[PDB]
Amino acid sequence: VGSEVSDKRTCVSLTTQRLPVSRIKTYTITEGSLRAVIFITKRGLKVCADPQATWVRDVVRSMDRKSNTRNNMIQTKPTGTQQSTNTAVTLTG
Repeated sequence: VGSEVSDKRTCVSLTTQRLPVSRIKTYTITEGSLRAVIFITKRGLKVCADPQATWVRDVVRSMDRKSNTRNNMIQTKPTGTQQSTNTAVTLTG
């Protein structure tokens, strides 16, 4: 139950899995050697896709709208550590 890691970078391959935008959350397109479109799903699963795909470009257009303001609508704020009080309870014996 799992795949190979340490080798990959961001995803596995380029596309090969026409994911429904409805399931996709946000995306990230690169311009560097990568020059690939990254698709992030609500499941936190991010994949890569070729921007040469028309369907992709079409979804990319919507993706922006799908996550136009949403991006802001979501601002996961992580935490460091927490505090607590001391305890004291002994068991008979």
